[PDB]
Amino acid sequence: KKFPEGFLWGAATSSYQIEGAWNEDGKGESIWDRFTRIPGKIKNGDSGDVACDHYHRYEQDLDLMRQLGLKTYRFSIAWARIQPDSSRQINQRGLDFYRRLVEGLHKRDILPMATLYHWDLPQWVEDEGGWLSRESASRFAEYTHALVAALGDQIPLWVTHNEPMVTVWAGYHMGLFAPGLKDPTLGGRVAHHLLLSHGQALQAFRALSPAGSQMGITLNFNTIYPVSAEPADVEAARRMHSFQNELFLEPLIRGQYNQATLMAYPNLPEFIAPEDMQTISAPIDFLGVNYYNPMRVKSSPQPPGIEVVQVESPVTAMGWEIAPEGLYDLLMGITRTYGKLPIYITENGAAFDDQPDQSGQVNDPQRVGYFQGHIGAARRALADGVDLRGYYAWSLLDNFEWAEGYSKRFGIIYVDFETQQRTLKQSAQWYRDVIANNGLE
Repeated sequence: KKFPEGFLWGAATSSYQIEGAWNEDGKGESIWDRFTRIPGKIKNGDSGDVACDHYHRYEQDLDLMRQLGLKTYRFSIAWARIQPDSSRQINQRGLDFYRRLVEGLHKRDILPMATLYHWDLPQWVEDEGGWLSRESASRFAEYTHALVAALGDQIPLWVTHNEPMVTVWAGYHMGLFAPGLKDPTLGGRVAHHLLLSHGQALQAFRALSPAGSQMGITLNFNTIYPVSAEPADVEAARRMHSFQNELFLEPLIRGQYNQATLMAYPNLPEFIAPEDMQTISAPIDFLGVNYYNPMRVKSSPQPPGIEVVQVESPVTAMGWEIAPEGLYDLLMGITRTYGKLPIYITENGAAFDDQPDQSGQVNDPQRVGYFQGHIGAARRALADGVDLRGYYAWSLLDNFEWAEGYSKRFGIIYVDFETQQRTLKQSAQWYRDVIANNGLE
């Protein structure tokens, strides 16, 4: 029941969601600073201007990580702190923050995992076309080269992108996230440039070859189950799996786009230059997996022939179905289809309505139950042949949940956003025990 000796138990955050200090120390505007100034885009008119004030309070947060016994901590780097503007010059204050963070993690025997892109693109890159422009892949490789030259052999695990599917769908299909475009026909072009950027960043990492360091990419998935045993539902579920879950894995591992992807974006081949699929599919050291919930699908007569069916219970405060077997099935499916490559679960967690009691304690037994089921499913996957190397709870801290603002709390540590006081929730106390036992009770 114990996990393997050396298994990496961690927790995760991202830069826009926790840092604040949005206009301090020379930091440039990101697309999410601009996006959050748009009236109507964010619940309650919330922004990441202050968030958890972690840029200033990072030493308090380092000590909370040490109190839990974390073996590793996943954060993202704010590109706009590093290259604030179109001169491309490096901001040394911004780079120094991440150096001090990484030095503090090592001082406490916590292994850094850094995500280079967790959605907060600098507005200057957006001004030069953002992910619609092929040239943004070269900007992202230059940013990667600067960070890996500066910190490579101090950060043993690097991730290029976080959730490129969400950037495509939310950022360009639906306009729900920055930069707010609403043109489904752009998705393939954007997906290709996100992939190309990962490939070019990976080439820059291999050329630097930092000692003891590894690089991968983080993808999110929703395990697909048909609503019935009927052939049409089974077919719709297979088609939805290929698109929803394999749009990025198929080119990353096999160097081709799948048929569901090419049908969805018929103009995709126009963006593919002769060396691009080889660049995109060069070998990664590990895959980061983000998982929260499955999707349940049925066939429809209306295009596009697929309907996602909503589930009313059991759900989190996001309305996301709780089904830990979806994590087991996702991990086994990736491993059988694409081979036994190293995997880290780089996000898994849940939002519930947390409230301090009269005594000031935050007891979140539903969140405990979510982790108990999901960590158990991940252990079964590992026993059944998945090369699972670590698990990162989303999130270390309650934080800015994008268009939901501060209405949704995913932390194992409660944050009072008025006073910045942090309180370990029951789930953090429980997870400390899991880490110390190297497994469930």
